[PDB]
Amino acid sequence: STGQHPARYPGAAAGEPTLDSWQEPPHNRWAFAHLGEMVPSAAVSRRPGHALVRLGAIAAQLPDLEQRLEQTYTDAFLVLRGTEVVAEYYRAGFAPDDRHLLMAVSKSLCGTVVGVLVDEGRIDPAQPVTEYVPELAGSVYDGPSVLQVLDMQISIDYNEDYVDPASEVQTHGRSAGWSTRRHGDPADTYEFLTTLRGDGSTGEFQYCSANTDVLAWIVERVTGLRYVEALSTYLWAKLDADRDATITVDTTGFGCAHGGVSCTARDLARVGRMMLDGGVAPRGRVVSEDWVRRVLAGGSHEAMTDKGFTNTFPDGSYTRQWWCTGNERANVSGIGIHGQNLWLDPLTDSVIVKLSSWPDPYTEHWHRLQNGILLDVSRALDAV
Amino acid sequence: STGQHPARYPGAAAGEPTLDSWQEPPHNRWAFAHLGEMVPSAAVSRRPGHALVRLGAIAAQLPDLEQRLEQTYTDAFLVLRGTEVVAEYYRAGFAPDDRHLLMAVSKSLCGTVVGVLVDEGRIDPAQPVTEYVPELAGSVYDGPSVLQVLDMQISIDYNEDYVDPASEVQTHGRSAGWSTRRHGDPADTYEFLTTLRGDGSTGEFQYCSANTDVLAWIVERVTGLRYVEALSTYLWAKLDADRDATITVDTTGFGCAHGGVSCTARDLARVGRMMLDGGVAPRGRVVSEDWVRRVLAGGSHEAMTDKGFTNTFPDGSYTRQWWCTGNERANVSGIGIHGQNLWLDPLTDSVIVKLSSWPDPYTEHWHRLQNGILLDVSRALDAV
Ligand SMILES: NCCCCCC(=O)NCCCCCC(=O)O
Ligand SMILES: NCCCCCC(=O)NCCCCCC(=O)O
Repeated sequence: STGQHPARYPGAAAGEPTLDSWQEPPHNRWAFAHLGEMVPSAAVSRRPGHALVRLGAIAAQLPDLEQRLEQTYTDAFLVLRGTEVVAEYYRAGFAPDDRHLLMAVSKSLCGTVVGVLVDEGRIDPAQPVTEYVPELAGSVYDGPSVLQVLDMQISIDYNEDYVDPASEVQTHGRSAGWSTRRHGDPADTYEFLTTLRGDGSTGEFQYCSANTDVLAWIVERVTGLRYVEALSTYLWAKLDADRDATITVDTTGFGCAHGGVSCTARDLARVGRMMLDGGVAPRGRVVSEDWVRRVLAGGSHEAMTDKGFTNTFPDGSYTRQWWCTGNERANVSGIGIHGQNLWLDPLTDSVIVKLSSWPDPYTEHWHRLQNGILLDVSRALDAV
Repeated sequence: STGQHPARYPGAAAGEPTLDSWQEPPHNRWAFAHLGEMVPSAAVSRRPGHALVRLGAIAAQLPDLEQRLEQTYTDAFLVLRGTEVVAEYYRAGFAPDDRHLLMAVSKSLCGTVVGVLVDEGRIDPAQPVTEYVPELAGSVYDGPSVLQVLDMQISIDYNEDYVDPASEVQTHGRSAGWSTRRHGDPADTYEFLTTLRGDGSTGEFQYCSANTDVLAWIVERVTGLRYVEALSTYLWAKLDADRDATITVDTTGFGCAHGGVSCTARDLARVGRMMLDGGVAPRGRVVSEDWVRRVLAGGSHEAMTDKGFTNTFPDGSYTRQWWCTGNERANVSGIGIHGQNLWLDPLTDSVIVKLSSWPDPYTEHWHRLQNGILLDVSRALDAV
């Protein structure tokens, strides 16, 4: 068993409703107001073919930028310098206020929610995961600290290969409802997480999407809120965002913390703005100055042995669900496959959002091009 | 085979993407911007316990109205007199701008889209369904006219029993993605519709949700648009609505025309306002004066043999996806199970929206109470 989880609605039985029960009482009072959480659904637009190009005062320094964005399958691109939007691009067919899947940029949002609860003293990063989720006893998460989950420093038998059909990340996806279930698959994400094993070693970076969903599980046990609600209460609702975000949910209503958030480019930039404002958002403080400082400082360099990342960023690292380049600008970024970045450039007090759809989840080729653009744009923002 | 259908995106292969392919190119450029159409998803609120009660100047005439609304499991209630909102109620936990499933009030929206295309001469109601959807040859829809589909005057072996697990409406639901698929089930709604049979007789009213999805299929073949887009272009985008509507979609992206639309109470009222404005919406004409006149006039009384409806409304009838009471006020209503009404009161130039979640889909008990409220409210709007 995976223990207590936040009910889908007040008074709901465990795991209710399902796809087969949402029409029945008492579930239907909730379900009729939230049907998209149960059944795939399309928007019917209240509004009645060409790219929107407003690259502003970086266009002069980067004359070929639009072509570079097209070449990296850019859907939305936005540069926020201070509080001002100084450059924007949206491909034909993608509206400025359309939402876009964040993939693992989602992780950086989850880490932020954890940070809030650390500030409140409700989570102690030094404590074992099992202090908050006892039911992970006997799994690879039995022993490691919450900080080691935050920093992805746990050795896990989990192949995070995004193309291999046999990998654990595929099984993770089926458990999350991202793909069709196979016979024998875990019922939900919680169950899937309890199946994970490892050799027991910690301290070396291993990127694993399971870690983030463990963090969200911790958030749920500490707050009693569905992760979907926690993400709103502790982060999204404080941003004064233009639109709601969305997040995929599995059959229990558990939001896919590791990869399933969608939002507008402009609203994602508000998260970066909060980070560069020492953790304060328009409607109140989100996380502490100390938490932000620790994110910007980076993780242990020794732990970071991922040659892909370090080939580009020799002094790079990872902490608290953020990638830290350790470059001369000390850039830090949320990163998702197929070209998603929430990129922070503290030197110029700027945030760059790039949301894309590369044909491949991740290759050195796309990595090189994507980071080349983000660095060139950052530098174009420097005083001259 | 069910023939040509509108592609999910420009250039998409038939039936693509599926739950198992949306992450792959070329699908992912579209899917990353529309993931809720593939995977169940929750809203993450941008906004940070008690009912909202603003019953205005009908409260005096109906002092017990709030209790009557509670007793009929009312989630949202709104009265529009002319252009003015004169009464509103929303239950605790349901916000004024929350969306609510319409169930078969959805049908009246679909009929409106058909009406637009009849006005344009792109659909001739006198023509057989097969003039527009040849692939329905050999089915119960081989022979009947489009008008007979609009008026639900086709005898079909289809048990529209909302509680019986064995009924065709359940199989319809599985084909639409509302419930878990069983082995042997049709792949999608189009395929399901082609399996339907009947004795060949027409002319007598038989309420059947399959009819509305046939109408949406016709709309798609005539316009080349996904029904989701047709519903927006021909209706929703002309209303100047506060919010997008949503509609559930099956595995091909086909919107559930018969039951799957959700929207706010205030926005649904804009549809009624359009009907009482002779078919004109704020952003342009939706349907012709003649179409609206024919809806308000009612269908053939002889055809209406449903004792449930006629027990309450002896002179009642059905036409063009609207229920017509034939009462002394000539009230006409869209109706959905569990207590959804888009109720028109032309006498007072008023629209009443009631969106509910009765524990039962439909019983004489709820029917009596619901119609009692709508009639009392209508009468309270009369000059005195
Ligand atoms: N199919 C599920 C996908 C879950 C999201 C995974 C994701 O976005 N991962 C980001 C990996 C970035 C790697 C950065 C680097 O190695 O340089
Ligand atoms: N489980 C799928 C439900 C599809 C919607 C059906 C629906 O809303 N039907 C309305 C029936 C109204 C009957 C009115 C009357 O008989 O008085």
